[PDB]
Amino acid sequence: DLSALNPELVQAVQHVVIGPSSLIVHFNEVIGRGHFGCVYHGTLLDNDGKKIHCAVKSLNRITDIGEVSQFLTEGIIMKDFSHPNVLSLLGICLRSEGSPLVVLPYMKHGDLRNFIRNETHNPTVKDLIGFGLQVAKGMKYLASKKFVHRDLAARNCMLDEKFTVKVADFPVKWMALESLQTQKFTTKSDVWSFGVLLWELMTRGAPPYPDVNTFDITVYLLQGRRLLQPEYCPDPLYEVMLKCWHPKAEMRPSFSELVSRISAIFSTFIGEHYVH
Amino acid sequence: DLSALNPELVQAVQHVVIGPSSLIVHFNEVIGRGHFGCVYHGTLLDNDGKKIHCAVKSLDIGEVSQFLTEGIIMKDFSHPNVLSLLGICLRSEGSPLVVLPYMKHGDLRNFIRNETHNPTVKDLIGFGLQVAKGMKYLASKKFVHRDLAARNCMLDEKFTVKVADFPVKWMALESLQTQKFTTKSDVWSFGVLLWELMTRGAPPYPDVNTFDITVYLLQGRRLLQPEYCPDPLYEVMLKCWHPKAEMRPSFSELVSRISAIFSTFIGEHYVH
Ligand SMILES: COc1cc2nccc(Oc3ccc(-c4cnc(Nc5ccc(F)cc5)n(C)c4=O)cc3F)c2cc1OC
Ligand SMILES: COc1cc2nccc(Oc3ccc(-c4cnc(Nc5ccc(F)cc5)n(C)c4=O)cc3F)c2cc1OC
Repeated sequence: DLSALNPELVQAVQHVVIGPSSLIVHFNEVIGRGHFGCVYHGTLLDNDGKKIHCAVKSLNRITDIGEVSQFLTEGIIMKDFSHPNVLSLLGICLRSEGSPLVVLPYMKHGDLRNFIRNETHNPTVKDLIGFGLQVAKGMKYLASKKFVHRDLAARNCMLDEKFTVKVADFPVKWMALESLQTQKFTTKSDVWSFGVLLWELMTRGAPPYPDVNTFDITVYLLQGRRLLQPEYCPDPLYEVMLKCWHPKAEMRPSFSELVSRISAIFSTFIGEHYVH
Repeated sequence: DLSALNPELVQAVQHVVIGPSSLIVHFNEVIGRGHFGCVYHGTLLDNDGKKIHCAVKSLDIGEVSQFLTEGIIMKDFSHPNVLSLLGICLRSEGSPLVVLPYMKHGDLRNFIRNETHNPTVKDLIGFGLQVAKGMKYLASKKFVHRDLAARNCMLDEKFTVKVADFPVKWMALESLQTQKFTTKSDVWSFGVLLWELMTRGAPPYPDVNTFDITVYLLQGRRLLQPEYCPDPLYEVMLKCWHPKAEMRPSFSELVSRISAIFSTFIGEHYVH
Protein backbone atom coordinates (compact mmCIF):
# COMPACT_ATOMS: atom_id res chain seq x y z
CA ASP A 1 0.00 0.00 0.00
CA LEU A 2 1.11 3.60 0.66
CA SER A 3 1.01 3.66 4.48
CA ALA A 4 -0.73 0.62 5.89
CA LEU A 5 2.68 0.64 7.60
CA ASN A 6 3.79 1.45 11.16
CA PRO A 7 3.62 5.20 12.01
CA GLU A 8 6.94 5.16 13.91
CA LEU A 9 8.73 3.48 10.98
CA VAL A 10 7.17 5.89 8.46
CA GLN A 11 8.45 8.73 10.70
CA ALA A 12 11.90 7.11 10.83
CA VAL A 13 12.17 6.94 7.01
CA GLN A 14 10.86 10.49 6.34
CA HIS A 15 14.39 11.95 6.15
CA VAL A 16 15.07 9.52 3.28
CA VAL A 17 11.85 10.25 1.39
CA ILE A 18 11.84 12.43 -1.73
CA GLY A 19 8.57 14.19 -2.62
CA PRO A 20 7.66 13.32 -6.26
CA SER A 21 7.05 17.00 -7.08
CA SER A 22 10.83 17.42 -6.77
CA LEU A 23 11.56 14.44 -9.04
CA ILE A 24 11.37 13.97 -12.79
CA VAL A 25 12.06 10.52 -14.19
CA HIS A 26 12.78 10.25 -17.92
CA PHE A 27 11.31 6.77 -18.43
CA ASN A 28 12.30 6.92 -22.12
CA GLU A 29 15.99 7.40 -21.25
CA VAL A 30 17.31 4.04 -20.01
CA ILE A 31 20.84 3.65 -18.62
CA GLY A 32 20.64 0.05 -17.35
CA ARG A 33 21.64 -3.22 -18.97
CA GLY A 34 19.49 -5.19 -16.52
CA HIS A 35 21.92 -6.14 -13.74
CA PHE A 36 20.79 -3.38 -11.33
CA GLY A 37 17.16 -3.58 -12.51
CA CYS A 38 15.62 -0.95 -14.77
CA VAL A 39 17.40 2.36 -14.32
CA TYR A 40 16.44 5.69 -15.85
CA HIS A 41 17.75 9.20 -16.19
CA GLY A 42 16.32 11.52 -13.55
CA THR A 43 16.33 15.15 -12.55
CA LEU A 44 16.11 15.95 -8.86
CA LEU A 45 15.29 19.31 -7.35
CA ASP A 46 16.80 19.47 -3.87
CA ASN A 47 15.42 21.54 -0.97
CA ASP A 48 18.44 23.84 -1.43
CA GLY A 49 17.14 24.75 -4.90
CA LYS A 50 19.81 22.81 -6.75
CA LYS A 51 18.68 20.82 -9.76
CA ILE A 52 20.77 17.72 -10.39
CA HIS A 53 20.94 14.90 -12.94
CA CYS A 54 20.62 11.50 -11.28
CA ALA A 55 19.92 7.80 -11.81
CA VAL A 56 16.52 6.43 -10.85
CA LYS A 57 15.77 2.76 -10.31
CA SER A 58 12.16 1.57 -10.42
CA LEU A 59 11.27 -1.28 -8.07
CA ASN A 60 9.02 -4.22 -8.87
CA ARG A 61 5.52 -3.52 -7.55
CA ILE A 62 6.18 -4.54 -3.93
CA THR A 63 3.00 -6.22 -2.78
CA ASP A 64 3.33 -6.78 1.00
CA ILE A 65 4.05 -4.65 4.10
CA GLY A 66 6.88 -6.92 5.26
CA GLU A 67 8.78 -6.27 2.02
CA VAL A 68 8.06 -2.51 1.91
CA SER A 69 9.16 -2.23 5.55
CA GLN A 70 12.43 -4.09 4.96
CA PHE A 71 13.00 -1.90 1.88
CA LEU A 72 12.52 1.24 4.01
CA THR A 73 14.93 0.14 6.76
CA GLU A 74 17.50 -0.68 4.02
CA GLY A 75 17.01 2.86 2.73
CA ILE A 76 17.51 4.25 6.24
CA ILE A 77 20.83 2.36 6.54
CA MET A 78 22.19 3.44 3.13
CA LYS A 79 21.19 7.09 3.73
CA ASP A 80 23.32 7.00 6.89
CA PHE A 81 26.51 5.94 5.06
CA SER A 82 28.87 8.79 4.19
CA HIS A 83 32.12 7.84 2.47
CA PRO A 84 33.56 8.79 -0.97
CA ASN A 85 33.96 5.07 -1.79
CA VAL A 86 30.45 3.99 -0.78
CA LEU A 87 27.58 4.86 -3.17
CA SER A 88 25.21 7.54 -1.86
CA LEU A 89 21.47 7.35 -1.65
CA LEU A 90 19.84 10.63 -2.62
CA GLY A 91 16.48 9.33 -1.52
CA ILE A 92 13.43 7.23 -2.20
CA CYS A 93 10.18 8.17 -3.86
CA LEU A 94 6.96 6.55 -2.68
CA ARG A 95 4.23 7.16 -5.25
CA SER A 96 0.44 6.70 -5.01
CA GLU A 97 -0.02 4.58 -8.13
CA GLY A 98 3.30 2.91 -8.90
CA SER A 99 6.30 1.19 -7.33
CA PRO A 100 8.89 3.00 -5.17
CA LEU A 101 11.78 4.83 -6.82
CA VAL A 102 15.39 4.74 -5.69
CA VAL A 103 17.24 7.96 -6.49
CA LEU A 104 21.04 7.73 -6.86
CA PRO A 105 23.87 9.99 -8.07
CA TYR A 106 24.60 9.37 -11.74
CA MET A 107 27.67 7.20 -12.21
CA LYS A 108 29.16 8.32 -15.55
CA HIS A 109 31.32 5.24 -16.22
CA GLY A 110 28.83 2.67 -14.95
CA ASP A 111 30.21 -0.34 -13.12
CA LEU A 112 33.89 -1.24 -12.72
CA ARG A 113 33.78 -4.64 -14.44
CA ASN A 114 32.42 -3.27 -17.70
CA PHE A 115 34.75 -0.24 -17.62
CA ILE A 116 37.82 -2.53 -17.50
CA ARG A 117 36.45 -5.09 -20.01
CA ASN A 118 36.08 -2.90 -23.11
CA GLU A 119 39.25 -2.36 -25.15
CA THR A 120 38.50 1.36 -25.61
CA HIS A 121 39.77 1.90 -22.06
CA ASN A 122 43.43 1.34 -21.15
CA PRO A 123 43.92 1.13 -17.36
CA THR A 124 47.54 0.62 -16.30
CA VAL A 125 48.57 -1.82 -13.59
CA LYS A 126 48.53 1.26 -11.30
CA ASP A 127 44.98 2.25 -12.38
CA LEU A 128 43.67 -1.26 -11.54
CA ILE A 129 45.46 -1.36 -8.17
CA GLY A 130 43.99 2.11 -7.58
CA PHE A 131 40.43 0.89 -8.17
CA GLY A 132 41.00 -1.98 -5.71
CA LEU A 133 42.47 0.45 -3.17
CA GLN A 134 39.34 2.61 -3.45
CA VAL A 135 37.15 -0.50 -3.04
CA ALA A 136 39.14 -1.43 0.10
CA LYS A 137 38.74 2.08 1.58
CA GLY A 138 34.94 1.91 1.15
CA MET A 139 34.89 -1.61 2.60
CA LYS A 140 37.03 -0.46 5.54
CA TYR A 141 34.38 2.23 6.18
CA LEU A 142 31.50 -0.27 5.99
CA ALA A 143 33.29 -2.68 8.36
CA SER A 144 33.87 0.18 10.82
CA LYS A 145 30.06 0.56 10.89
CA LYS A 146 29.54 -3.19 11.54
CA PHE A 147 28.02 -3.64 8.07
CA VAL A 148 28.42 -6.75 5.93
CA HIS A 149 28.22 -6.08 2.17
CA ARG A 150 27.41 -9.72 1.26
CA ASP A 151 27.75 -9.24 -2.53
CA LEU A 152 31.14 -7.63 -3.20
CA ALA A 153 32.14 -7.94 -6.88
CA ALA A 154 33.54 -5.67 -9.62
CA ARG A 155 30.08 -5.60 -11.30
CA ASN A 156 28.70 -4.08 -8.07
CA CYS A 157 31.20 -1.23 -7.90
CA MET A 158 30.47 2.02 -9.70
CA LEU A 159 32.77 4.60 -11.29
CA ASP A 160 31.89 8.30 -11.40
CA GLU A 161 33.19 11.08 -13.67
CA LYS A 162 36.14 11.75 -11.32
CA PHE A 163 37.00 8.02 -11.55
CA THR A 164 35.96 7.55 -7.91
CA VAL A 165 34.93 3.95 -7.15
CA LYS A 166 31.59 3.59 -5.36
CA VAL A 167 30.86 0.36 -3.55
CA ALA A 168 27.24 -0.59 -4.33
CA ASP A 169 24.63 -3.41 -4.28
CA PHE A 170 25.08 -4.01 -0.56
CA PRO A 171 27.36 -15.40 -6.30
CA VAL A 172 29.11 -18.64 -5.25
CA LYS A 173 32.43 -17.94 -7.04
CA TRP A 174 32.85 -14.79 -4.91
CA MET A 175 31.81 -16.46 -1.65
CA ALA A 176 34.01 -17.47 1.26
CA LEU A 177 34.33 -21.18 2.04
CA GLU A 178 32.43 -20.83 5.34
CA SER A 179 29.65 -18.97 3.48
CA LEU A 180 29.30 -21.88 1.04
CA GLN A 181 29.02 -24.55 3.75
CA THR A 182 27.80 -22.90 6.97
CA GLN A 183 25.92 -20.04 5.21
CA LYS A 184 27.73 -17.42 7.34
CA PHE A 185 28.43 -13.90 6.03
CA THR A 186 30.77 -11.68 8.04
CA THR A 187 33.21 -8.82 7.41
CA LYS A 188 35.89 -11.51 6.87
CA SER A 189 33.61 -13.14 4.31
CA ASP A 190 33.71 -9.78 2.47
CA VAL A 191 37.52 -9.97 2.59
CA TRP A 192 37.36 -13.20 0.56
CA SER A 193 35.07 -11.51 -1.99
CA PHE A 194 37.38 -8.51 -2.12
CA GLY A 195 40.19 -10.92 -3.03
CA VAL A 196 38.09 -12.18 -5.95
CA LEU A 197 37.33 -8.56 -6.89
CA LEU A 198 41.09 -7.80 -6.94
CA TRP A 199 41.56 -10.85 -9.16
CA GLU A 200 38.80 -9.47 -11.44
CA LEU A 201 40.53 -6.10 -11.68
CA MET A 202 44.01 -7.51 -12.37
CA THR A 203 42.60 -9.67 -15.20
CA ARG A 204 40.62 -6.69 -16.50
CA GLY A 205 37.24 -8.37 -15.93
CA ALA A 206 37.77 -12.08 -16.58
CA PRO A 207 35.19 -14.48 -15.09
CA PRO A 208 36.62 -16.37 -12.06
CA TYR A 209 37.02 -20.17 -12.14
CA PRO A 210 35.74 -20.33 -15.74
CA ASP A 211 36.10 -24.14 -15.94
CA VAL A 212 34.56 -25.07 -12.59
CA ASN A 213 30.81 -25.42 -12.05
CA THR A 214 28.84 -23.40 -9.48
CA PHE A 215 28.13 -26.56 -7.43
CA ASP A 216 31.72 -27.82 -7.81
CA ILE A 217 33.31 -24.67 -6.32
CA THR A 218 33.26 -25.92 -2.70
CA VAL A 219 35.21 -29.14 -3.40
CA TYR A 220 37.62 -27.20 -5.66
CA LEU A 221 38.60 -24.88 -2.78
CA LEU A 222 39.06 -27.84 -0.41
CA GLN A 223 41.84 -29.10 -2.73
CA GLY A 224 43.92 -26.03 -1.82
CA ARG A 225 43.21 -24.71 -5.30
CA ARG A 226 42.95 -20.95 -5.81
CA LEU A 227 42.52 -18.51 -8.70
CA LEU A 228 45.80 -18.11 -10.58
CA GLN A 229 47.87 -14.93 -10.62
CA PRO A 230 46.43 -12.58 -13.29
CA GLU A 231 48.61 -11.13 -16.08
CA TYR A 232 48.51 -7.55 -14.74
CA CYS A 233 49.00 -8.65 -11.13
CA PRO A 234 52.31 -7.90 -9.35
CA ASP A 235 53.75 -10.69 -7.16
CA PRO A 236 53.22 -8.79 -3.84
CA LEU A 237 49.55 -8.07 -4.70
CA TYR A 238 48.96 -11.74 -5.50
CA GLU A 239 50.12 -12.63 -1.98
CA VAL A 240 47.47 -10.18 -0.75
CA MET A 241 44.80 -12.12 -2.72
CA LEU A 242 46.00 -15.47 -1.31
CA LYS A 243 45.73 -14.13 2.25
CA CYS A 244 42.11 -13.12 1.45
CA TRP A 245 41.38 -16.73 0.53
CA HIS A 246 42.52 -18.39 3.78
CA PRO A 247 39.74 -20.90 4.73
CA LYS A 248 39.69 -19.71 8.36
CA ALA A 249 38.10 -16.25 8.52
CA GLU A 250 40.24 -15.10 11.48
CA MET A 251 43.36 -15.70 9.39
CA ARG A 252 42.35 -13.20 6.68
CA PRO A 253 43.56 -9.59 6.69
CA SER A 254 41.22 -6.84 7.89
CA PHE A 255 40.09 -4.17 5.41
CA SER A 256 42.06 -1.68 7.50
CA GLU A 257 45.15 -3.88 6.91
CA LEU A 258 44.29 -4.28 3.20
CA VAL A 259 44.15 -0.48 2.84
CA SER A 260 47.70 0.01 4.20
CA ARG A 261 49.06 -3.05 2.35
CA ILE A 262 47.65 -2.22 -1.12
CA SER A 263 48.37 1.47 -0.58
CA ALA A 264 52.06 0.59 -0.10
CA ILE A 265 52.07 -1.49 -3.31
CA PHE A 266 50.26 1.34 -5.14
CA SER A 267 52.83 4.00 -4.17
CA THR A 268 55.64 1.93 -5.76
CA PHE A 269 53.90 2.03 -9.16
CA ILE A 270 53.92 4.90 -11.68
CA GLY A 271 51.92 5.73 -14.82
CA GLU A 272 48.18 6.40 -14.68
CA HIS A 273 45.50 6.92 -17.33
CA TYR A 274 42.61 7.31 -14.86
CA VAL A 275 43.47 9.60 -11.95
CA HIS A 276 41.68 10.34 -8.60
CA ASP B 1 26.29 -4.83 18.37
CA LEU B 2 24.81 -2.13 20.62
CA SER B 3 22.42 0.67 19.56
CA ALA B 4 24.91 2.46 17.28
CA LEU B 5 22.12 2.16 14.70
CA ASN B 6 20.11 4.93 13.04
CA PRO B 7 18.64 7.11 15.85
CA GLU B 8 15.26 7.40 14.09
CA LEU B 9 14.96 3.62 13.64
CA VAL B 10 16.00 3.19 17.31
CA GLN B 11 13.24 5.66 18.28
CA ALA B 12 10.86 3.69 16.03
CA VAL B 13 11.54 0.47 18.00
CA GLN B 14 11.28 1.99 21.51
CA HIS B 15 7.60 0.97 21.91
CA VAL B 16 8.64 -2.66 21.33
CA VAL B 17 11.60 -2.86 23.73
CA ILE B 18 11.24 -4.32 27.20
CA GLY B 19 13.43 -2.94 29.99
CA PRO B 20 15.54 -5.91 31.11
CA SER B 21 14.79 -4.98 34.74
CA SER B 22 11.19 -6.08 34.14
CA LEU B 23 12.28 -9.53 32.91
CA ILE B 24 13.60 -12.71 34.49
CA VAL B 25 14.67 -15.58 32.24
CA HIS B 26 14.98 -19.14 33.54
CA PHE B 27 17.81 -20.26 31.25
CA ASN B 28 17.85 -23.64 32.94
CA GLU B 29 14.12 -24.08 32.26
CA VAL B 30 13.97 -24.92 28.53
CA ILE B 31 10.92 -24.74 26.22
CA GLY B 32 10.61 -27.00 23.15
CA ARG B 33 12.99 -29.03 20.98
CA GLY B 34 14.73 -26.35 18.89
CA HIS B 35 12.35 -25.61 16.01
CA PHE B 36 11.75 -22.08 17.34
CA GLY B 37 15.38 -21.87 18.49
CA CYS B 38 16.56 -21.39 22.06
CA VAL B 39 13.32 -20.84 24.02
CA TYR B 40 13.14 -20.47 27.83
CA HIS B 41 10.59 -19.83 30.58
CA GLY B 42 10.43 -16.18 31.53
CA THR B 43 8.60 -13.91 33.91
CA LEU B 44 7.66 -10.48 32.63
CA LEU B 45 6.40 -7.45 34.54
CA ASP B 46 3.87 -5.43 32.52
CA ASN B 47 3.28 -1.64 32.60
CA ASP B 48 1.20 -2.08 35.79
CA GLY B 49 3.83 -4.36 37.37
CA LYS B 50 1.76 -7.50 36.80
CA LYS B 51 3.72 -10.73 36.51
CA ILE B 52 3.12 -12.52 33.21
CA HIS B 53 4.36 -16.01 32.28
CA CYS B 54 6.18 -15.85 28.98
CA ALA B 55 8.40 -17.75 26.57
CA VAL B 56 11.77 -16.15 25.83
CA LYS B 57 13.63 -16.81 22.60
CA SER B 58 17.34 -15.96 22.56
CA LEU B 59 18.48 -14.89 19.08
CA ASP B 60 25.82 -7.02 11.85
CA ILE B 61 23.87 -3.73 11.69
CA GLY B 62 21.91 -4.96 8.65
CA GLU B 63 20.59 -8.10 10.38
CA VAL B 64 19.88 -6.25 13.67
CA SER B 65 18.04 -3.48 11.81
CA GLN B 66 15.83 -5.95 9.92
CA PHE B 67 15.22 -7.88 13.15
CA LEU B 68 14.03 -4.61 14.74
CA THR B 69 11.62 -3.80 11.89
CA GLU B 70 10.15 -7.35 11.94
CA GLY B 71 9.54 -6.66 15.67
CA ILE B 72 7.85 -3.38 14.83
CA ILE B 73 5.65 -5.27 12.34
CA MET B 74 4.74 -8.08 14.79
CA LYS B 75 4.03 -5.72 17.69
CA ASP B 76 1.46 -4.01 15.45
CA PHE B 77 -0.74 -7.05 14.79
CA SER B 78 -3.75 -7.38 17.09
CA HIS B 79 -5.84 -10.54 16.53
CA PRO B 80 -6.69 -13.56 18.78
CA ASN B 81 -5.44 -16.00 16.12
CA VAL B 82 -2.07 -14.30 15.62
CA LEU B 83 0.77 -14.75 18.11
CA SER B 84 1.42 -11.47 19.86
CA LEU B 85 4.81 -10.04 20.72
CA LEU B 86 5.19 -8.87 24.31
CA GLY B 87 8.44 -7.18 23.32
CA ILE B 88 12.15 -7.44 22.69
CA CYS B 89 15.05 -7.14 25.09
CA LEU B 90 18.29 -5.70 23.69
CA ARG B 91 20.91 -6.47 26.34
CA SER B 92 24.21 -4.66 27.08
CA GLU B 93 26.05 -8.01 26.98
CA GLY B 94 24.32 -10.72 24.95
CA SER B 95 21.91 -11.50 22.13
CA PRO B 96 18.50 -9.86 21.71
CA LEU B 97 15.67 -11.63 23.55
CA VAL B 98 12.21 -12.04 22.05
CA VAL B 99 9.41 -12.27 24.58
CA LEU B 100 6.16 -14.09 23.74
CA PRO B 101 3.09 -15.08 25.77
CA TYR B 102 3.45 -18.64 27.07
CA MET B 103 1.53 -21.17 24.94
CA LYS B 104 0.44 -24.05 27.20
CA HIS B 105 -0.11 -26.65 24.48
CA GLY B 106 2.86 -25.68 22.30
CA ASP B 107 2.66 -26.08 18.53
CA LEU B 108 -0.37 -27.61 16.80
CA ARG B 109 1.47 -30.40 14.90
CA ASN B 110 2.97 -31.79 18.14
CA PHE B 111 -0.40 -31.48 19.95
CA ILE B 112 -2.38 -33.48 17.36
CA ARG B 113 0.40 -36.07 16.87
CA ASN B 114 0.31 -36.85 20.60
CA GLU B 115 -1.75 -40.04 21.21
CA THR B 116 -2.69 -38.82 24.71
CA HIS B 117 -4.82 -36.22 22.89
CA ASN B 118 -8.14 -37.18 21.29
CA PRO B 119 -9.21 -34.38 18.94
CA THR B 120 -12.34 -35.11 16.93
CA VAL B 121 -12.74 -34.40 13.20
CA LYS B 122 -14.70 -31.32 14.36
CA ASP B 123 -11.85 -30.23 16.69
CA LEU B 124 -9.35 -30.49 13.83
CA ILE B 125 -11.62 -28.48 11.49
CA GLY B 126 -12.09 -25.94 14.29
CA PHE B 127 -8.32 -25.54 14.61
CA GLY B 128 -8.21 -25.01 10.82
CA LEU B 129 -10.95 -22.37 11.09
CA GLN B 130 -8.88 -20.54 13.72
CA VAL B 131 -5.78 -20.57 11.48
CA ALA B 132 -7.92 -19.18 8.62
CA LYS B 133 -9.21 -16.31 10.77
CA GLY B 134 -5.69 -15.27 11.77
CA MET B 135 -4.61 -15.53 8.13
CA LYS B 136 -7.60 -13.44 7.00
CA TYR B 137 -6.42 -10.83 9.50
CA LEU B 138 -2.84 -10.94 8.16
CA ALA B 139 -4.07 -10.80 4.55
CA SER B 140 -6.18 -7.74 5.47
CA LYS B 141 -2.96 -6.04 6.65
CA LYS B 142 -1.35 -6.91 3.30
CA PHE B 143 1.08 -9.21 5.13
CA VAL B 144 2.46 -12.47 3.73
CA HIS B 145 3.15 -15.26 6.25
CA ARG B 146 5.63 -17.27 4.08
CA ASP B 147 5.87 -20.27 6.42
CA LEU B 148 2.35 -21.39 7.27
CA ALA B 149 2.27 -24.92 8.72
CA ALA B 150 0.81 -26.87 11.67
CA ARG B 151 4.20 -26.81 13.43
CA ASN B 152 4.17 -23.00 13.19
CA CYS B 153 0.80 -22.47 14.90
CA MET B 154 0.49 -22.40 18.68
CA LEU B 155 -2.17 -23.49 21.18
CA ASP B 156 -2.76 -21.60 24.41
CA GLU B 157 -4.63 -22.57 27.63
CA LYS B 158 -8.06 -21.76 26.13
CA PHE B 159 -7.27 -23.79 22.98
CA THR B 160 -6.90 -20.63 20.90
CA VAL B 161 -4.75 -21.28 17.83
CA LYS B 162 -2.11 -18.56 17.38
CA VAL B 163 -0.47 -18.33 13.98
CA ALA B 164 3.26 -17.84 14.50
CA ASP B 165 6.66 -17.99 12.75
CA PHE B 166 5.71 -15.43 10.08
CA PRO B 167 9.40 -25.82 3.87
CA VAL B 168 9.14 -26.90 0.20
CA LYS B 169 6.32 -29.42 0.84
CA TRP B 170 4.10 -26.53 1.99
CA MET B 171 5.17 -24.21 -0.82
CA ALA B 172 2.92 -23.13 -3.68
CA LEU B 173 3.89 -24.26 -7.18
CA GLU B 174 4.79 -20.69 -8.22
CA SER B 175 6.91 -20.33 -5.06
CA LEU B 176 8.84 -23.50 -5.97
CA GLN B 177 9.90 -21.97 -9.32
CA THR B 178 9.59 -18.15 -9.13
CA GLN B 179 10.58 -17.86 -5.42
CA LYS B 180 7.69 -15.37 -5.07
CA PHE B 181 5.36 -15.45 -2.04
CA THR B 182 1.89 -13.87 -1.94
CA THR B 183 -1.33 -14.14 0.08
CA LYS B 184 -2.49 -16.80 -2.43
CA SER B 185 0.83 -18.57 -1.81
CA ASP B 186 -0.25 -18.64 1.85
CA VAL B 187 -3.60 -20.14 0.75
CA TRP B 188 -1.78 -23.15 -0.74
CA SER B 189 0.24 -23.64 2.47
CA PHE B 190 -2.98 -23.45 4.46
CA GLY B 191 -4.38 -26.32 2.39
CA VAL B 192 -1.33 -28.40 3.31
CA LEU B 193 -2.04 -27.31 6.91
CA LEU B 194 -5.68 -28.43 6.74
CA TRP B 195 -4.36 -31.72 5.36
CA GLU B 196 -1.87 -31.92 8.26
CA LEU B 197 -4.69 -31.38 10.74
CA MET B 198 -7.00 -34.03 9.28
CA THR B 199 -4.24 -36.66 9.17
CA ARG B 200 -3.34 -35.59 12.74
CA GLY B 201 0.18 -34.46 11.80
CA ALA B 202 1.33 -36.88 9.11
CA PRO B 203 4.30 -35.72 6.98
CA PRO B 204 3.08 -34.62 3.51
CA TYR B 205 4.50 -36.38 0.42
CA PRO B 206 6.42 -38.95 2.53
CA ASP B 207 7.64 -41.02 -0.44
CA VAL B 208 8.83 -38.19 -2.72
CA ASN B 209 12.14 -36.28 -2.54
CA THR B 210 12.40 -32.59 -1.62
CA PHE B 211 13.70 -31.81 -5.14
CA ASP B 212 11.17 -34.08 -6.89
CA ILE B 213 8.25 -32.13 -5.37
CA THR B 214 8.01 -29.45 -8.10
CA VAL B 215 7.73 -31.98 -10.96
CA TYR B 216 5.30 -33.99 -8.79
CA LEU B 217 2.86 -31.07 -8.56
CA LEU B 218 3.36 -30.17 -12.25
CA GLN B 219 2.10 -33.66 -13.19
CA GLY B 220 -1.10 -32.74 -11.34
CA ARG B 221 -0.44 -35.11 -8.45
CA ARG B 222 -1.68 -33.83 -5.08
CA LEU B 223 -1.99 -34.96 -1.47
CA LEU B 224 -4.61 -37.73 -1.34
CA GLN B 225 -7.78 -37.25 0.74
CA PRO B 226 -7.03 -37.96 4.42
CA GLU B 227 -8.80 -41.08 5.71
CA TYR B 228 -10.92 -39.11 8.18
CA CYS B 229 -11.31 -35.87 6.21
CA PRO B 230 -14.85 -34.80 5.11
CA ASP B 231 -15.39 -34.66 1.32
CA PRO B 232 -16.28 -30.93 1.20
CA LEU B 233 -13.12 -30.09 3.19
CA TYR B 234 -10.90 -31.99 0.75
CA GLU B 235 -12.54 -29.94 -1.99
CA VAL B 236 -11.40 -26.87 -0.04
CA MET B 237 -7.87 -28.34 0.01
CA LEU B 238 -7.92 -28.92 -3.77
CA LYS B 239 -9.19 -25.36 -4.32
CA CYS B 240 -6.25 -24.16 -2.20
CA TRP B 241 -3.90 -26.10 -4.48
CA HIS B 242 -5.24 -24.67 -7.77
CA PRO B 243 -2.30 -24.32 -10.23
CA LYS B 244 -3.53 -20.80 -11.04
CA ALA B 245 -2.72 -18.60 -8.01
CA GLU B 246 -5.64 -16.23 -8.69
CA MET B 247 -8.12 -19.17 -8.87
CA ARG B 248 -7.53 -20.16 -5.21
CA PRO B 249 -10.07 -18.74 -2.72
CA SER B 250 -9.37 -15.83 -0.38
CA PHE B 251 -8.91 -16.40 3.37
CA SER B 252 -12.17 -14.49 3.78
CA GLU B 253 -13.93 -17.14 1.67
CA LEU B 254 -12.01 -19.90 3.47
CA VAL B 255 -13.28 -18.61 6.83
CA SER B 256 -16.95 -18.56 5.72
CA ARG B 257 -16.70 -21.94 3.94
CA ILE B 258 -14.87 -23.75 6.77
CA SER B 259 -17.20 -22.03 9.23
CA ALA B 260 -20.10 -23.74 7.40
CA ILE B 261 -18.46 -27.21 7.30
CA PHE B 262 -17.56 -26.85 11.00
CA SER B 263 -21.18 -25.95 11.84
CA THR B 264 -22.52 -29.20 10.31
CA PHE B 265 -20.67 -31.25 12.97
CA ILE B 266 -21.12 -31.97 16.69
CA GLY B 267 -18.53 -33.39 19.09
CA GLU B 268 -15.73 -31.37 20.65
CA HIS B 269 -13.11 -32.50 23.18
CA TYR B 270 -11.28 -29.16 22.85
CA VAL B 271 -13.75 -26.27 22.96
CA HIS B 272 -12.67 -22.70 22.25
C1 LIG C 1 26.30 4.95 -16.71
O1 LIG C 1 25.70 3.69 -16.36
C2 LIG C 1 25.16 3.56 -15.10
C3 LIG C 1 25.06 4.62 -14.19
C4 LIG C 1 24.50 4.42 -12.93
N1 LIG C 1 24.41 5.44 -12.06
C5 LIG C 1 23.89 5.28 -10.85
C6 LIG C 1 23.38 4.05 -10.45
C7 LIG C 1 23.45 2.95 -11.31
O2 LIG C 1 22.99 1.70 -10.97
C8 LIG C 1 22.69 1.42 -9.67
C9 LIG C 1 23.65 1.36 -8.65
C10 LIG C 1 23.22 1.06 -7.36
C11 LIG C 1 21.88 0.77 -7.05
C12 LIG C 1 21.46 0.51 -5.73
C13 LIG C 1 20.14 0.83 -5.37
N2 LIG C 1 19.67 0.65 -4.14
C14 LIG C 1 20.44 0.18 -3.14
N3 LIG C 1 19.96 0.00 -1.89
C15 LIG C 1 18.82 0.51 -1.40
C16 LIG C 1 17.92 -0.33 -0.75
C17 LIG C 1 16.73 0.19 -0.23
C18 LIG C 1 16.46 1.55 -0.35
F1 LIG C 1 15.32 2.07 0.15
C19 LIG C 1 17.36 2.40 -1.00
C20 LIG C 1 18.53 1.88 -1.52
N4 LIG C 1 21.79 -0.14 -3.41
C21 LIG C 1 22.67 -0.67 -2.33
C22 LIG C 1 22.30 0.04 -4.71
O3 LIG C 1 23.48 -0.24 -4.93
C23 LIG C 1 20.94 0.84 -8.07
C24 LIG C 1 21.36 1.16 -9.36
F2 LIG C 1 20.47 1.21 -10.36
C25 LIG C 1 24.02 3.15 -12.57
C26 LIG C 1 24.11 2.10 -13.48
C27 LIG C 1 24.68 2.30 -14.74
O4 LIG C 1 24.80 1.29 -15.65
C28 LIG C 1 24.23 0.05 -15.23
C1 LIG D 1 5.17 -25.20 25.67
O1 LIG D 1 5.62 -25.29 24.31
C2 LIG D 1 5.89 -24.10 23.69
C3 LIG D 1 5.37 -22.89 24.13
C4 LIG D 1 5.67 -21.70 23.47
N1 LIG D 1 5.15 -20.54 23.91
C5 LIG D 1 5.42 -19.39 23.29
C6 LIG D 1 6.26 -19.35 22.18
C7 LIG D 1 6.82 -20.54 21.70
O2 LIG D 1 7.64 -20.59 20.60
C8 LIG D 1 7.72 -19.51 19.76
C9 LIG D 1 6.67 -19.07 18.96
C10 LIG D 1 6.87 -17.96 18.14
C11 LIG D 1 8.10 -17.29 18.07
C12 LIG D 1 8.31 -16.16 17.25
C13 LIG D 1 9.33 -15.26 17.61
N2 LIG D 1 9.59 -14.17 16.90
C14 LIG D 1 8.89 -13.85 15.79
N3 LIG D 1 9.16 -12.75 15.08
C15 LIG D 1 9.86 -11.69 15.50
C16 LIG D 1 10.89 -11.17 14.70
C17 LIG D 1 11.62 -10.05 15.13
C18 LIG D 1 11.31 -9.46 16.36
F1 LIG D 1 11.99 -8.38 16.80
C19 LIG D 1 10.28 -9.98 17.15
C20 LIG D 1 9.56 -11.08 16.72
N4 LIG D 1 7.84 -14.71 15.37
C21 LIG D 1 7.05 -14.39 14.15
C22 LIG D 1 7.56 -15.88 16.10
O3 LIG D 1 6.65 -16.61 15.72
C23 LIG D 1 9.14 -17.76 18.87
C24 LIG D 1 8.94 -18.85 19.70
F2 LIG D 1 9.94 -19.32 20.47
C25 LIG D 1 6.51 -21.73 22.36
C26 LIG D 1 7.04 -22.94 21.91
C27 LIG D 1 6.73 -24.13 22.58
O4 LIG D 1 7.23 -25.33 22.17
C28 LIG D 1 8.42 -25.19 21.38
